[PDB]
Amino acid sequence: MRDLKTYLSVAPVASTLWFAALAGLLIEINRFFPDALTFPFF
Amino acid sequence: SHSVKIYDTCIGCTQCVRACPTDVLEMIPWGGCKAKQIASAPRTEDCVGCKRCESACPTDFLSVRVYLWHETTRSMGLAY
Amino acid sequence: INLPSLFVPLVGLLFPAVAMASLFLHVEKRL
Amino acid sequence: VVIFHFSWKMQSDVWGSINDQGVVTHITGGNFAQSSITINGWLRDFLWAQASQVIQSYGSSLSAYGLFFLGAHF
Amino acid sequence: ALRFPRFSQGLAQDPTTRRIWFGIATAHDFESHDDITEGRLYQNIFASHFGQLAIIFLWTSGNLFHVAWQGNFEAWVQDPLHVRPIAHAIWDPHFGQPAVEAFTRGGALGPVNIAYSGVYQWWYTIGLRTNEDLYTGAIFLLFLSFISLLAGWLHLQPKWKPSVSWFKNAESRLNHHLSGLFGVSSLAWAGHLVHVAIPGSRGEYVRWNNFLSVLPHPQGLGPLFTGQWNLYAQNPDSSNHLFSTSQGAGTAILTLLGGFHPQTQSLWLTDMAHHHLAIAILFLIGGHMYRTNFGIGHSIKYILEAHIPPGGRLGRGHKGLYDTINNSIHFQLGLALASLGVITSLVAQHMYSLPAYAFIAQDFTTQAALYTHHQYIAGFIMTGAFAHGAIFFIRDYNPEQNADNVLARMLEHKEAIISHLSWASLFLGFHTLGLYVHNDVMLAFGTPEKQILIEPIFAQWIQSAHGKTSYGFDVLLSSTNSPALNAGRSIWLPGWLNAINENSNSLFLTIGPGDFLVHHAIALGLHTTTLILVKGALDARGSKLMPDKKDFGYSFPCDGPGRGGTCDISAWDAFYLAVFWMLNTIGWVTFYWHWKHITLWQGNVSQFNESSTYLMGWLRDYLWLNSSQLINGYNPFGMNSLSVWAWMFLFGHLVWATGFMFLISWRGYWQELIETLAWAHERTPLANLIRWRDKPVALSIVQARLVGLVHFSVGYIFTYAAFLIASTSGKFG
Amino acid sequence: LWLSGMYFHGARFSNYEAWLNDPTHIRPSAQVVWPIVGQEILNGDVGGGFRGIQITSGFFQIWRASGITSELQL
Amino acid sequence: GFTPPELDPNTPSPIFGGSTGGLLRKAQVEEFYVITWESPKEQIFEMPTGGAAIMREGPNLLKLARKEQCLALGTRLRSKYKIKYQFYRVFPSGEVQYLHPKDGVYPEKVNPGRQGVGVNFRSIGKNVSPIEVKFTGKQPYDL
Ligand code: CLA
Ligand code: CLA
Ligand code: CLA
Ligand code: CLA
Ligand code: CLA
Ligand SMILES: CCCCCCCCCCCCCCCC(=O)OC[C@H](COP(=O)(O)OC[C@@H](O)CO)OC(=O)CCCCCCCCCCCCCCC
Ligand SMILES: CC1=C(/C=C/C(C)=C/C=C/C(C)=C/C=C/C=C(C)/C=C/C=C(C)/C=C/C2=C(C)CCCC2(C)C)C(C)(C)CCC1
Ligand code: SF4
Ligand code: SF4
Ligand SMILES: [Ca+2]
Repeated sequence: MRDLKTYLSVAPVASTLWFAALAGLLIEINRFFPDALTFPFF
Repeated sequence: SHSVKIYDTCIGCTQCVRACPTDVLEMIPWGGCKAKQIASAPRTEDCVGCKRCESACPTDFLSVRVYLWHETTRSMGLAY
Repeated sequence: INLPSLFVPLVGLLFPAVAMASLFLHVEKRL
Repeated sequence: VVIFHFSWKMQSDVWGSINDQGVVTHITGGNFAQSSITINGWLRDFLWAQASQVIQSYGSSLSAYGLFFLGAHF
Repeated sequence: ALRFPRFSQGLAQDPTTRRIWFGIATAHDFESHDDITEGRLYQNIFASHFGQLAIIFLWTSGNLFHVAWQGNFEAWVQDPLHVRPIAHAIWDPHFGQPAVEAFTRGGALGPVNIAYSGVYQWWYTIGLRTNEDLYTGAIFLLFLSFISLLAGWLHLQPKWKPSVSWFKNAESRLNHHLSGLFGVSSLAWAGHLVHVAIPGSRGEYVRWNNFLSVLPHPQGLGPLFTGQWNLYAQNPDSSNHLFSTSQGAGTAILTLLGGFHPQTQSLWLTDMAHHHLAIAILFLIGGHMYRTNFGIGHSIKYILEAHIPPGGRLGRGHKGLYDTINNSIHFQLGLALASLGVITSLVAQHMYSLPAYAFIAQDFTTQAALYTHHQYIAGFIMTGAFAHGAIFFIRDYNPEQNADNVLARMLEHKEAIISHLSWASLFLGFHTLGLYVHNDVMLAFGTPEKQILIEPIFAQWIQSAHGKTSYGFDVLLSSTNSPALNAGRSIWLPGWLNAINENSNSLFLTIGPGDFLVHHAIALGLHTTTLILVKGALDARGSKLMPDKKDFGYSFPCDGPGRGGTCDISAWDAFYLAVFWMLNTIGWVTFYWHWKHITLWQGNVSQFNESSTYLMGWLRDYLWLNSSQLINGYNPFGMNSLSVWAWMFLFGHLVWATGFMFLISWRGYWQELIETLAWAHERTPLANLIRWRDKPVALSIVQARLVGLVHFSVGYIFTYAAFLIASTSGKFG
Repeated sequence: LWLSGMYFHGARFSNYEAWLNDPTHIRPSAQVVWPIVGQEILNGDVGGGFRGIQITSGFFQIWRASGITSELQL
Repeated sequence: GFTPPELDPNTPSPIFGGSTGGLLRKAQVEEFYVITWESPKEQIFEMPTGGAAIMREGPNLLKLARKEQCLALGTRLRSKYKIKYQFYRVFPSGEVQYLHPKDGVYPEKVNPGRQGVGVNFRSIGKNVSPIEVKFTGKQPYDL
């Protein structure tokens, strides 16, 4: 179980998870604020 | 015939002589190292220039060096 | 009497012929 | 070369549309017999003439192929 | 010796075919020949220069003779806009009858070639009118070729060969080359323009048999000495003038107008005469700087040694560079090639925007051909300028004699130079390719309004500062009361503002997002080619992976597979890699130029402005769209005069691809194959009665790289030339 | 697992039944895309009241030669 | 000081079927090589040119076309088998030349009757720059 926690922190798995989460975040941002060319706030 | 030179940083490990495929190199007695040994290159008219000796030397930088020079029949490795 | 009718052939056919036999005989000659 | 030969030959002399009267119109006009024998006919009548579909797919549902064409060249 | 080649004894004792190959490719590297001195090297180079001069004169002799003999000039002078100039005749016995009919144009009586060098416009502009002028010139060039050869011979015997320290007198040579070679020549050219060509474009035919009896100005040489030069510009050609006629002709010989000639869309002749006179004056005065036999002037070495900033930020400054430059020929050659390359692409950029020749701006194919020719030659010259820097660093550089000056300091922080070049080129590549791909995706999904289209507001501002009024910036020369527009309004500003604000010339074309993106691609190319060449130069004396590289020469295959492997580690190999990037960069540049101009010549500028912002646009609307006529040059239904280009197009595609072989396959495979073949031959009957004299061997490693690269770039040039000429000549518009 | 995916996509995101009704007019399609950044343009009119990506693996032909007539079997 | 052996012809050769990898014209006009060894018994071994041969019990004498062939065969014979070998270079004149091992000992073992050839007494980082040897035919490593 500890060995599993180590394995999950090996480079390919760590990067896979990091980028899947990042992808979900950017996807949802663009689903909420679509077609942005400028910063329309201030 | 290529040129092969031995420099005084040699530690006399003999790894270069074991590697030569044409028997160019040789060990000779010395007094400048713990092994009392040094490499020499008495038969450079048979050297094909493979640098198999340089891949084997452990010193930094190298103690055996191969300078490619004028080509002959033996140097090119021609069987015809 | 047509001028290219003579120069195009010999510069195209015989000049390289003589020059190639020339340079072959020269380059394979041991002095 | 094998797949280019098969693709041009099938369109030129096999595939096409037939009419009720029974006159077969092939996808390409049947130009394999006379244009395949030179290299210029392969460059002109096969590559240049049939790449039109993929270089005109931007804006349609075939635009993914137009993107992959260029990505694969890259 | 006792064999070819004589200069190398090591190659002459080579019993394989290598001996021949390398014999040819080492013939002009004089420093590597057996028993070479300093005097022999210098004298060889001097005679070689003379040989090259003879070559150039014989080539231009050939062009003149051939258009005077098989040419079209006389009919072309009568109507420059409605006749195609002939280059020479075709005699080819493999021709069939339809091709014979197809190539017979321009009014000739048989198959011919149309010229695209632009020599009819140039010779017409400077004065030559009938075939006897061209014959005259050709004979004179033959004479000068022979004289060049004679001098080359004369300066190789004893009794006439100069010493090494004659060749090392730098102040002398610079005085003479500045005031003599550049100033006197420009003065005599101003003379030819004032005496022959300015009259030639006003109806009169001044020649050798009458020129001592024709005034160039109404009051010859009066004004010059009384001081009032202004009288020479008192009556210019009116702006309704017809070039080779008297209708609308003036009398001025020197002016400063700025605009173009209205009829020919070309520079005024009086402007060019006045320009050459002005710069000849500048050169003559400036050629009196350095010191010689007369006890005044400057010592270059003293100027170099006195330029060291206190505070020691440049170390020992320039102390000792006179002898580093004076003693190294590769240093001097690198400098020469760098300066010449920059001014070659300056020639390219100025000859299309400010055409000098009459009726050349209306011949589109010659414009495109000249631009591409000069840009590609400039790129090659740049790669050579950088290669001889690495050769200099290996061969002639002396560390102890340059201790702590600017050069050794360059060597001392090579990591900081390479790292920042690397950062710059990474940044440009990432963002340029990223924006292009963004735009392509946006248009594949049908949303061209979602594009990222940055506007080049700085180049638009600089164009406003020159007097363009398309972006409403109202800055210098585009404002109303600024001293810049105020101080020049009388002399050149009328003509300049009239030309720059016209939109059918190429003087400061309008720009938009597409221009921005392609300019950043050009910047990426320049930065990456510089990175490769600079790294190759600064690492040629040794690096960490091979600290003794200087003991191996400029070019060598590798250091074997030890230490991880050392393929392509010489500085020659950095040059070889950089040639690819040079070709790619000049490709981007010339593609940009040709697409912009071909859409402008068709009145369809919006086509470029809309399709240039995504790469599918370039592929479909430029490459694919403009290829139809070329590839239809011959087809199952016949051939037309584009046939020769349709053929050449394919030649270039073939040669190029053959270059891939030598570049992807390497030596061992081929050597084993050849051993097999040698067995086969020696064993077969009636054919083993024949014996080769050199043992056949595969090519060398460096040799294979060179041969591959040569095929690659030959294919490159040939395919692009065929397409460019056929797609402009087919539309002729 | 790859076969499982093919059959599930034929069963769930496909126009196989309508194609079964009129094979020479409906062009087969067993992949649809989400509307995220305008990419829904890739969901093209493949006929039969359906919008997606036309497939070329020839799976409908196999499923018809097999006797499969409902999505429950897939 | 170690007289070298003589070449004893009439020494038999291994049992081979022939192959297209053997001698060629270079052995007729330029040179070829000859290796000899001991072979306690008859055994099979891989020819350094083609397939497999059978070495005979007693002395063995092979003719090859390159020094590298002889030395690769000798390395195989000396490590995988425990066999002593010597090889020679024969000219078209009919002149032999004992080649290896030169002074009776194998070169990876230091023998007290050897001189130094090609030894520089300094590190490799202390060679002069090429500018120091320009126009004179030496090389920077020559020293
Ligand atoms: C470098 C300049 C140059 C070039 C590129 C050409 C090119 C050409 N010439 Mg031309 N020629 C030239 C100079 C040149 N010529 C000069 C100065 C003269 C005398 C005024 C002639 C007289 C001439 C005639 C009479 C004919 C040609 C013909 C031809 C064409 C057929 C090919 C041929 O037969 O070769 C050229 C054949 C010759 C006899 C030329 C001989 C004279 C030159 C000076 C030879 C130079 C060789 C030199 C030793 C090597 C220089 C090194 C470098 C060029 C590689 C060809 C396009 C033929 C043609 O019109 O085809 C339709 C034709 O019959 N030429
Ligand atoms: C289309 C072909 C191509 C491309 C794209 C490149 C690209 C590059 N070359 Mg190169 N080169 C090429 C052909 C090419 N070369 C050829 C034929 C030769 C002759 C052998 C050379 C020889 C050469 C040399 C000698 C050098 C370069 C250098 C460079 C780098 C320059 C820096 C830069 O522009 O930043 C980046 C630009 C890019 C275009 C990178 C594009 C890739 C992006 C990052 C894709 C992103 C991945 C994405 C997330 C999806 C990944 C998919 C997944 C499955 C992994 C760059 C990566 C120089 C260098 O290293 O600079 C430091 C250098 O020294 N090239
Ligand atoms: C006034 C005296 C004088 C003059 C006129 C020259 C002239 C020349 N010398 Mg010399 N020299 C001199 C004194 C002089 N030298 C002295 C005193 C010394 C001893 C210190 C030397 C030592 C010396 C050496 C060692 C060498 C020369 C060389 C040369 C030649 C250079 C190559 C060349 O022709 O390119 C032509 C250059 C120009 C025409 C000017 C440059 C033009 C620029 C780059 C651009 C032109 C712009 C314009 C748009 C072009 C129009 C294009 C259109 C027509 C198509 C040249 C003819 C070289 C040589 O002789 O080769 C055999 C060389 O090796 N000189
Ligand atoms: C005034 C310009 C100039 C001069 C005087 C020199 C002079 C010299 N260069 Mg240099 N160089 C230059 C410009 C110049 N270069 C440029 C512009 C480049 C960039 C391309 C280079 C790049 C360069 C490199 C990388 C090297 C030199 C080398 C040398 C030295 C020996 C060259 C030699 O004889 O090898 C022999 C000459 C050849 C092998 C040329 C034959 C092969 C060519 C490339 C094929 C031509 C293409 C084809 C035939 C034409 C098309 C085919 C047809 C279908 C149309 C020599 C001192 C070499 C050297 O020895 O180091 C000092 C060296 O390695 N140069
Ligand atoms: C278009 C590029 C190109 C071309 C033309 C070739 C051509 C060839 N390859 Mg190669 N190859 C290439 C790309 C190319 N390759 C690339 C990119 C790679 C890297 C993977 C390889 C890797 C490779 C390998 C590993 C091998 C070959 C082999 C061969 C040879 C095959 C034998 C043969 O067919 O003889 C016939 C020759 C031709 C078909 C060429 C065209 C013939 C022309 C049209 C005849 C014209 C003659 C003309 C009149 C000459 C006179 C002109 C005068 C001015 C002198 C052949 C010469 C194989 C080989 O050597 O076989 C023994 C070999 O094993 N190639
Ligand atoms: C219009 C004619 C074009 C040629 C003009 C150039 C010649 C004028 C300058 C030459 C200086 C000679 C220097 C001494 C050089 C000299 O004469 O030394 C004689 C030479 C002996 O060589 P060396 O022992 O002197 O070698 C020392 C070298 O380092 C000197 O380069 O013997 C030969 O002649 C070999 C002949 C091979 C010929 C190969 C054929 C090459 C074909 C092309 C040759 C040029 C033609 C170009 C046309 C495209
Ligand atoms: C490696 C090496 C080498 C080589 C180098 C090179 C090749 C360099 C280059 C470079 C380059 C290629 C450069 C360029 C440049 C440029 C510049 C520097 C410029 C400028 C200018 C200006 C500043 C301008 C101004 C103006 C005017 C006048 C008016 C109008 C406006 C303006 C502003 C535009 C040598 C041999 C030396 C040495 C060894 C090492
Ligand atoms: S390069 Fe090869 S043949 Fe030459 S001495 Fe070294 S190991 Fe022996
Ligand atoms: S490998 Fe290097 S250190 Fe060892 S004996 Fe050979 S030369 Fe000396
Ligand atoms: Ca304008």
